[PDB]
Amino acid sequence: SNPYQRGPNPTRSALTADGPFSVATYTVSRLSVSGFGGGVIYYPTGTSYTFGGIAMSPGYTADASSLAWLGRRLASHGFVVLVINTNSRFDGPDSRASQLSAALNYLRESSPSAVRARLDANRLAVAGHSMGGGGTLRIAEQNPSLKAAVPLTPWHTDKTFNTSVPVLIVGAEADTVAPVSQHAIPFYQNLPSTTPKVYVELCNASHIAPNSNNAAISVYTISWMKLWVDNDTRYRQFLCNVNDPALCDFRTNNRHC
Ligand code: NA
Repeated sequence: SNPYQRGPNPTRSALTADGPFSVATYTVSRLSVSGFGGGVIYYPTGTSYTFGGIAMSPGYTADASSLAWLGRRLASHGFVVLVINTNSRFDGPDSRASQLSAALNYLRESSPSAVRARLDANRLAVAGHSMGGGGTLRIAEQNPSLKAAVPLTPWHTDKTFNTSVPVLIVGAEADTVAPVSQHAIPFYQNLPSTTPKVYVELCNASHIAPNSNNAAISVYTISWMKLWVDNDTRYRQFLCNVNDPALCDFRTNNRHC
């Protein structure tokens, strides 16, 4: 049952560290691609399987190296992950959406053959930090063929996204760049009530929390990607009946349980 199932039955511990797949990396040079600023692909190796893909955007003024840990973390749990650089580090959220869109096409059509051979391009998802998270919401609304969207400490001036793509948002309690009351929470509460949606808020975290190894971000991102990109119900346990001391708020419409 479930052709997309990969890796062992999960434990909470296992989801806070790199997973069972060896990871290869490929550098996409900035000038080799029109449509986005290049980036790094983290993808499984030593294996005959194919896996879903994820395009992931860094935040305002940031480089792809800022999410390198999470690009590696997700790939080692069984995903082909492209962390982009933006055409300009000053690009806003909707520009970032367009570049994720280009990056997804690139993964499908133009990435190296060793990458393409590991990818099932029928199963794609998006994630992003800050302004990259605002881009993540925009593209989920523009392109509902995406399997999941994970905005991290997201920023956008538009507060309503009418998308059917399952969304999990990570807010940071002490975030002063994109305050959760202005940004993350309105995004959560304005998504359609028929869309599977989860909001998690990190206790005592600021806007830079996604920029380094973070256990909660690791668990909830892996779990959401696994549940929706791989249809993997072994991961519902981390997302249902949640009682997590790391969190200072949790909201859900419970469609995923
Ligand atoms: Na709080």
